[PDB]
Amino acid sequence: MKFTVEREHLLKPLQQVSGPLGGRPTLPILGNLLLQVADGTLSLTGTDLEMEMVARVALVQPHEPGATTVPARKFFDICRGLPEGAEIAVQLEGERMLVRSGRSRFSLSTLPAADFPNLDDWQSEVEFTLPQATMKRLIEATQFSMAHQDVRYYLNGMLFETEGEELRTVATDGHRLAVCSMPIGQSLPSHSVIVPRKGVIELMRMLDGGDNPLRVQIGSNNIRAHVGDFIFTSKLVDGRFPDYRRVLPKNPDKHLEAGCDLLKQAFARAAILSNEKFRGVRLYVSENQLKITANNPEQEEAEEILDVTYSGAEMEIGFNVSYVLDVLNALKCENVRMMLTDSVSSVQIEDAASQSAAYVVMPMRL
Amino acid sequence: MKFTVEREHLLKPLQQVSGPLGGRPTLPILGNLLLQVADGTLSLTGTDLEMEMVARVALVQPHEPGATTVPARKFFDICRGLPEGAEIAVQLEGERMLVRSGRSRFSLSTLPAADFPNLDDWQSEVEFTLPQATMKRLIEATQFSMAHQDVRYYLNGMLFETEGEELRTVATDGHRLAVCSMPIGQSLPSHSVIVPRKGVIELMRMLDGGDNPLRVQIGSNNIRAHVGDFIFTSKLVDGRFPDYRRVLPKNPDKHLEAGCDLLKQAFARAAILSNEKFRGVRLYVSENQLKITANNPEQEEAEEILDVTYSGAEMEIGFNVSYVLDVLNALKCENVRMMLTDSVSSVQIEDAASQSAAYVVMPMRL
Amino acid sequence: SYQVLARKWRPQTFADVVGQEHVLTALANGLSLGRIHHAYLFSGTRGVGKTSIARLLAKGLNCETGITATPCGVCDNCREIEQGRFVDLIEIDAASRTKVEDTRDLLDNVQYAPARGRFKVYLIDEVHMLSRHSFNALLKTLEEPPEHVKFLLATTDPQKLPVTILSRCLQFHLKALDVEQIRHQLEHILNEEHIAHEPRALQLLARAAEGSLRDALSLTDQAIASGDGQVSTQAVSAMLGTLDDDQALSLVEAMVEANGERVMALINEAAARGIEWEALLVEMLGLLHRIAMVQLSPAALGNDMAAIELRMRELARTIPP
Amino acid sequence: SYQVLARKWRPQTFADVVGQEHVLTALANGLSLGRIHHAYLFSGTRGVGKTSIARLLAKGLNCETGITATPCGVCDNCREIEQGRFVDLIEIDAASRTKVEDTRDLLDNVQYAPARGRFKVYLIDEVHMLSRHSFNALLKTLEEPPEHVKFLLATTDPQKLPVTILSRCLQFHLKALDVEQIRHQLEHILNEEHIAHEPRALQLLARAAEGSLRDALSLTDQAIASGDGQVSTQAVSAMLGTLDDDQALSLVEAMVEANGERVMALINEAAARGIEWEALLVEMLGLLHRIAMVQLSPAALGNDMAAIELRMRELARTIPPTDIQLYYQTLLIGRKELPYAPDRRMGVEMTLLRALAFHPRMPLP
Amino acid sequence: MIRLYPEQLRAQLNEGLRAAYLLLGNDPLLLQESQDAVRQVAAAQGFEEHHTFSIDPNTDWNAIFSLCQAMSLFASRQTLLLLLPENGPNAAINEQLLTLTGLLHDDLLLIVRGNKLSKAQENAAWFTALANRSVQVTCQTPEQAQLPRWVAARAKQLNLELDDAANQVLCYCYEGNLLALAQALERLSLLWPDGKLTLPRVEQAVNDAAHFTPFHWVDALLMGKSKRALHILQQLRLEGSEPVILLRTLQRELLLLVNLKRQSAHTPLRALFDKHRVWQNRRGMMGEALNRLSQTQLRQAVQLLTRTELTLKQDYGQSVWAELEGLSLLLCHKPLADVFIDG
DNA sequence: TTTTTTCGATCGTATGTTGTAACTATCTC
DNA sequence: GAGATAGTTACAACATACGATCG
Ligand SMILES: Nc1ncnc2c1ncn2[C@@H]1O[C@H](COP(=O)(O)OP(=O)(O)O)[C@@H](O)[C@H]1O
Ligand SMILES: Nc1ncnc2c1ncn2[C@@H]1O[C@H](COP(=O)(O)OP(=O)(O)O)[C@@H](O)[C@H]1O
Ligand code: ALF
Ligand code: ALF
Ligand SMILES: [Mg+2]
Ligand SMILES: [Mg+2]
Ligand SMILES: [Zn+2]
Ligand SMILES: [Zn+2]
Repeated sequence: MKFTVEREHLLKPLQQVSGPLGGRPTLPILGNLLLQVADGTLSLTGTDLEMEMVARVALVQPHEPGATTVPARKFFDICRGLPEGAEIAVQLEGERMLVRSGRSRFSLSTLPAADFPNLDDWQSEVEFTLPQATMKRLIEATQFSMAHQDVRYYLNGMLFETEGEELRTVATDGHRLAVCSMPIGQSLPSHSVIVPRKGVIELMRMLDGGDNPLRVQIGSNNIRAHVGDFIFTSKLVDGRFPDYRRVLPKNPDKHLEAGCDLLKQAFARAAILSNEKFRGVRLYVSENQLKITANNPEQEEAEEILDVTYSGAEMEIGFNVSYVLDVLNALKCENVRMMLTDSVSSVQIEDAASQSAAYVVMPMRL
Repeated sequence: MKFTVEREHLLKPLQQVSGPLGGRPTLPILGNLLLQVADGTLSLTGTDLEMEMVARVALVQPHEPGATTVPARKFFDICRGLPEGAEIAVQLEGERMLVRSGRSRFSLSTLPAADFPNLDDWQSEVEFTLPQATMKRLIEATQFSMAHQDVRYYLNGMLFETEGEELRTVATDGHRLAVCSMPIGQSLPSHSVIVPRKGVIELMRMLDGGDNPLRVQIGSNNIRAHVGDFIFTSKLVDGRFPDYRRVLPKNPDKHLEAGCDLLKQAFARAAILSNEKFRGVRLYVSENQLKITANNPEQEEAEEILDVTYSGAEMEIGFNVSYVLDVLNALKCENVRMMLTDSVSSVQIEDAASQSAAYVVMPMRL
Repeated sequence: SYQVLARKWRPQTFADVVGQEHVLTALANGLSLGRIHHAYLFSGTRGVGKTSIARLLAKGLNCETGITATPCGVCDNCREIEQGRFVDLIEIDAASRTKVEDTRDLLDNVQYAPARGRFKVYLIDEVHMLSRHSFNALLKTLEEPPEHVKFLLATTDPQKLPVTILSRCLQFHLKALDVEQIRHQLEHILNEEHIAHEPRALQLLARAAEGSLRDALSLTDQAIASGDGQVSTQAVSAMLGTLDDDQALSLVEAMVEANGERVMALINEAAARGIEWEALLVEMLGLLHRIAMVQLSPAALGNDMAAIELRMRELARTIPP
Repeated sequence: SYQVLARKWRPQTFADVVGQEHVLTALANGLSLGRIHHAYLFSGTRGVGKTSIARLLAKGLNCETGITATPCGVCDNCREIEQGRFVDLIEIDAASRTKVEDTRDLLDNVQYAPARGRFKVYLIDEVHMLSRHSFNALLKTLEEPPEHVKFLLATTDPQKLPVTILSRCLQFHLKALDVEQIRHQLEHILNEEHIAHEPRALQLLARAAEGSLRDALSLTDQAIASGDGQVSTQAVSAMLGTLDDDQALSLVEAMVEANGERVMALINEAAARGIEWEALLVEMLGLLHRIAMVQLSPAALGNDMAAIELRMRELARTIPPTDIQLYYQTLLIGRKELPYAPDRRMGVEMTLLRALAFHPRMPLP
Repeated sequence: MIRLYPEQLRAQLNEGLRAAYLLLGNDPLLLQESQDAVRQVAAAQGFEEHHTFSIDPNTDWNAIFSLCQAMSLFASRQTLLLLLPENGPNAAINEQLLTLTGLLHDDLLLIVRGNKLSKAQENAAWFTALANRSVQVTCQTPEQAQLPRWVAARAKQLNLELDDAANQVLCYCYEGNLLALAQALERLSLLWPDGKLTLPRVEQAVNDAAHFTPFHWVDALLMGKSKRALHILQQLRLEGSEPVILLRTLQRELLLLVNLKRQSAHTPLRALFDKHRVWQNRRGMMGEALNRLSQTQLRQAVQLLTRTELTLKQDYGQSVWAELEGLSLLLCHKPLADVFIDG
């Protein structure tokens, strides 16, 4: 079982797999990583019983099938110690593996690979492939609305829905809603799943500049994404999610159109004297006029006036400036359309150019 | 009290006077800039109970005399947030400040200007003028030698001495002493003062490479610097600075002229090969030869041999790598001259071309 | 649609406050004379009305008609204070604002003059929940506050406050309201609300209130809900007055007379009626205790159970202690 | 615009200070002889005058005329110090500045020489609230104090401070003011304020002060407010009754005297206040136990019961031990039975009546 | 190693200096006085620079080693002070001290201040190596018996006339706290320049600041001084000491007394003391305690202790101190009506 | 010539270390 | 003269140690 490894190739995958691994083992073998050889590739896998990450590296020299477990810390230290450019020779000799770095021979303890909690058989309920750009855009536009720590555990993640030839990401936290839709060009069964925060953030982290498409397959209880030479597998909350379309206001009478940059600057300027803890502002909308008022616990007040395209009845609405600013920043467009019904109803925000993504904010009642 | 200015003109003085001001001041009023309109000028003052910065701006618009205070951070943020090219009109109404910019309005709370602390007037002892480049060179030459934090407070600052037509800067930290001198060009009474680290840092920050002359006034316990439209006042630390003249060797018998770049690169290579902390570096000098060896206990003695222009009696001396590296880096030239008397004696280093800058270092005891 | 009685019937003037005559008189005298201190602490049981008195004092201090012991209640300042919108009435929730960072911020923002009113009144509620660091930070500010700053404190457990804080304040301890005052207040409120009521229902509600008037109002709301718009004796007895029936006294008399058959018949009748057994034992114990008190002091029995007074007195004359 | 008596009336000279004779005499002698320690610490109870004495010492040190025991109070330095506007007087409030970065900025400013005064006094109040690293920095500064810098420290609980700071400072402990001194000070203040008063009212206020003159002034203000500009004995009695908290000892005394009416009145008063009944029983049991201990030996009581020491000692002298044991047993049984009683007030009343009249029958072998 | 006492350091320093000095003890006053005297003598001999460090694994030894190896620009004969941790040196600290010992030279003067070292802590390679050229100072707080002698010596040194009654009052009020005694003496001298310290003068300028330990309380109980025991218990309560330590300290002595009294009827007392390995000085006190009370006592005391422990743990009560006072009186010759014992 | 105390669950203050995002400076196009 | 890449500073989140209260 002779394996020749180059430090340059081995460096980055080792750090990637060791990333999720933490100091606290919680199990004798959890800290250890599984190294296996199949055909002409070597797979290094690491998991913490919640998420699994496996990286594959091509092999050219002749070899035979095998699989073992190696501690992560010792292997990382050995790799770091060796000078850059060194070639590592790894052999299997009994219960302890042999590492031959030049004239230095090291014996590393090996635990049986049959006891490693690694998934053996995978069944895909729905599988597809997409460019990294689309997935990155959807995640970036829908991530900021996820709840962090809430009693409603089903709100602590992102809802991925495949419908016909459309992929939809939904995020909610009880006060704001973000929905994004994008065509995929393939017909898929109607299916909805929930991915927790950890899976989404890990997927975003591992995702890089669009070079090759990534393939995502979702089964009964798990989701596995393969990109380049990495595969990341996670499990799902499975707690059911509220229907977003119900949350969206029905028949919004009042429509307003404005410039994204002007509104962003106005909100940023008004937020200077806004309440630090609450960050509350008041909007008075009248015919082709929008007045933004901010108050402070120190009795300070700020007022701004802007010109917009509006023709409905005068309205006064309270809002949280931080959420509006986040929505405007994520939207990243030129013209913004706001749909509202009354002073005690949620307000929807979209782009005049296209309706690919929508946001909803619930006003604060004083 | 009212005035009207432009954001472009007012941006620079706000940044200049709001630099040191920050954190939580001992007195709330110390956190507010003092704005005074009078004699067709606007004066912005910022103090920290030990240093004061004053900026003056000319007015070309109708105005009323007055004085008030305004929080630094809020005012700076409001001024910076406005669109470029906008004009700011400020007024005082009741116990509040009203700011207008086009169709944008802001209201701020203020405090009476009477309660604002005022630095006691003092009569200057020695007043003169100096070009910016000379002071920049002095500060650069005599900055790294200061002690960042020492029990002996008087060593924290630096010694500014005037004698005849010479201005001298002295810095020390108990192990190395750096002295620089420049010709003032004017005859002044002899006088020595001590400047704290904060004062010299602020003075260096104030200079912007311009050609405007610097007016320096030194009094009994305070130092004032005028640069263009900026006034900086600082207090002098009380103490008894040690005499630099006695520390300098009276007559070093042994001299060695070498190349600055060669020594600098040799020391850098030794440090890279000797990244381990603790201990110093032992250098043995012989006729046209130098041998540098790391003083590590067990690490391999990767001694380096270099050629120099030396022909005196050979000897071995230990030095701290950091001090020699800092001296070489600060004295940026092509050739250096090192003078010494014996093994147990301070070694002096200067430039073979000019003797303005000198650095004397005590050898590490062994 | 109807708002709760406790919130609706909040005293908006010193005349509407029930009881607490000593504190109201002291505050009125202080305001009239002009001897205004900068630190008031209010203590007592629950529902006595410490917060209401603090709000009334805040209205009195900041009134456009001047510092008066009888605020007008019509000027915009009074209206804003009543609606909880006045800019110069900083209300602090000490229960949530426990960390010393909030106290440091408050003390840092205490020097600026008030916007509209003549004082900047800081009303800290549930002050007993603050950590020691907050108390220590507040010490010096309470010692020498700015002239335009007043501090008002209210708590239920003043025993856990630092001794220095107690020394640095004017203490006012409110006592629990008696039965008669609670009954009169309930009668007045029901008359204003146009709801039918009976005297015994009010008596039972007042007795169950146990000092706290907010408890009385909550029980009145429960009685109104149960009676379907009316406060009847049966409706109140259904939820609260399940006890206090002549059956307990009859059982006590039968036991005293060693009439086993009568006791058994009474037990069977109570079982048929569906009487809680623990409540029956509680009532018997209470009757025995009150008879003992009558034996000790003839004035122990008040008018509350006057209907049975005579009978009780008889049991006091015959039964040895 | 009447001002608070505590705030308005503050000491301005060592003569004005009431009591604390030893500390004032020591400071005056030290100033006269030129023996000035580099660091002073003041300790004591609330309202004893630590801050006032510290400010008077600061005035004395920097007085224009000289380093005098009694500052003139007329020169500019004295007036500025009194108004808190003196250039070289720094009043650090450690309570709101426990952070290290806040204390370091002042210990660094210690370097600069005083602008006007001879010494750059650093008055640190509530020093016991500083953090460990702040204590380390203060220890360094006290280890190397410049000759032109002095430190004044005030703390109610010096135990919290590290022993090193205590060793590197001269301590002064201020005794609790006596009843007569507080009464005389109140009488003088009222006479200077042109407010009518009665001797019994002053005596009651002094007793309620409990050695803290500030508490005495606060109670005087409350009495003036209640009495409508007059310190009448009726108003003071009413206030004390409203805020009285010695009901447990009064109940014990009534039980000893076997007076049912007084017991009932005290129970009603406690019910009005809302005092927890189980806590009341626990307090009564503790009082009985301590009275028994006093009977065993007079040294049972210390400073903890100084407020009610006289009554406890009188009860110990009068009551035979056997009656105390019987009352203790009866109250213990009542506490045991309280949970099962329908009402805690009812249980307390039953227990008190049983102790008054019904003697338990000691079980036979 | 030259062993000395704080009262014999001035003569040794005048005779000459030494490579290193070690100050171990408990009393801060004597330790700081010795430190000040040593530093003053060193400065008189030319030691100008002084540096202080607190021994701590968090603290970096690299700076200390560099300072030891480095030489000052315009100074010589540096002084280094090390404050040992209260718990005591650790193996890593021992290795660091061993490394430092080699760096020591003539100019460097090392002064170590810290708590007294135990038998295991004293046994150290660096300590043994330095013993050849080290001076150690024993700083133990004097016992109540030795306190009046120290107070009289202090009064004589400061030229103060102190009466026997005043000496006893000062010893009682400030027992176990020498710093308070010194400060009180200074304040009294300032108050009266004449120096005639009569009893009323001391009584009118003294406060209670005594410091005690549970062992003192147990010793007072064995002696039978009810007033002293009550005072010690009150002081312990005021300073905020957990009663668990008091209970466990009392339990051992109570059980030992019970066992000895049970076995005393058949064996000589000396044989029992030898078997139980009791301290020689404690034998007289133990015998007096055994002869003072009979088996009737020391049995109800066990019941009181058990009931107090149960109240503390099961019920989490707050009347522990009252029960402790009652038990203290019971151990002393007192009636103790026994209703509280709940037999 | 030497002796080391109950335990579980919850709340608050202060310091030190690491990682990510936002803003600034320098070199090459 | 402007844009892209690399470096520095500031803010937020996590980890460790110490102290206090009630069941
Ligand atoms: N003295 C009183 N007179 C009339 N109503 C009162 C009184 N005290 C309390 N209440 C009623 O009880 C309710 C709650 O009182 P609250 O402000 O909570 O007092 P506390 O602060 O003492 O709990 C109020 O809404 C008020 O209607
Ligand atoms: N010895 C004293 N003589 C006169 N007044 C005193 C004395 N001690 C305290 N006071 C009064 O107490 C008030 C506040 O004192 P305070 O600064 O709280 O002292 P401490 O710092 O000891 O608490 C002062 O206005 C003063 O009149
Ligand atoms: F609001 Al409260 F007792 F003052 F319930
Ligand atoms: F001002 Al204080 F104790 F109340 F020092
Ligand atoms: Mg309330
Ligand atoms: Mg004070
Ligand atoms: Zn009004
Ligand atoms: Zn004066």
